[PDB]
Amino acid sequence: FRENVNAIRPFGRRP
Amino acid sequence: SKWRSQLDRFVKENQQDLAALFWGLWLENGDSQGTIGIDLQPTPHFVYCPKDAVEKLNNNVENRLQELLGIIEHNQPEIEVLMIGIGKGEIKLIQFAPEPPPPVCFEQVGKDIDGLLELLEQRMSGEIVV
Amino acid sequence: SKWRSQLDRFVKENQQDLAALFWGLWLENGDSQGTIGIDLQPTPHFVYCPKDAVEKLNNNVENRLQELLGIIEHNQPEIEVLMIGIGKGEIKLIQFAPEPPPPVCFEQVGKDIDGLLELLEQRMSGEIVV
Repeated sequence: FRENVNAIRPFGRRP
Repeated sequence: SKWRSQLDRFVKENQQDLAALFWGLWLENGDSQGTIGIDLQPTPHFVYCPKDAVEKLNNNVENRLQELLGIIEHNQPEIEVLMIGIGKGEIKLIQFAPEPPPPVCFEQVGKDIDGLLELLEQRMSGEIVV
Repeated sequence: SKWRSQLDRFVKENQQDLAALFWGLWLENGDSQGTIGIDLQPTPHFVYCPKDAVEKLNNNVENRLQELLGIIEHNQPEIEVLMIGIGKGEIKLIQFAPEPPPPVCFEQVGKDIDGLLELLEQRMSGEIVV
């Protein structure tokens, strides 16, 4: 299951 | 061992911020990316669980999770926060109706999706252990 | 409207006891008596709310919780608690998936629904307060 889910990441503070 | 009660405590202690994140992501994506999950490994972090992935999980557990598919289909996001807690070979339903409802939580907390993701993952780090 | 937040905080703090009561009454009645409600006046107390009465109450413009009857029908009681709070004609949905699940919560308290009901009402009398 875990191989088929997708991380939700912050866009981040882009430089 | 302890992750179920630790996750439950974290959800109860953070319903408003979790609802704000849930609604912010609903505004952004609807259900186009799937259902929000909390993957506890290797560290606790948010994931999206595509419908196809949840079906495969249910098939591999011989339909023990059939009710989860229906809960996902019928969730009312204006009222109910829905998330899939992912432990060690085990999943836990997160479904609650916060006060105020999720759209108001997002407006009142006043943080964007990035800041909600960051603060919630920081709060889970070390408090939920698998 | 302050009662909504007071009731919501009471629910967050009392999920195990509310889940045990929810499951015990469900073992007795299923949905045959309607939805478990908490009527806050004159003091907070549990009441059964027939489906037809919930629908008419919710159709008033002060409520209009979208698809509420579907939420009530779709709640899976072996996983999740659902009740409604009622204060001066206004509905607040109570919904949460506790840890451990409601059948375990009830088994841990034993066969004393009456004592659990009395305990929760006594607590509510000092914890949802104008």
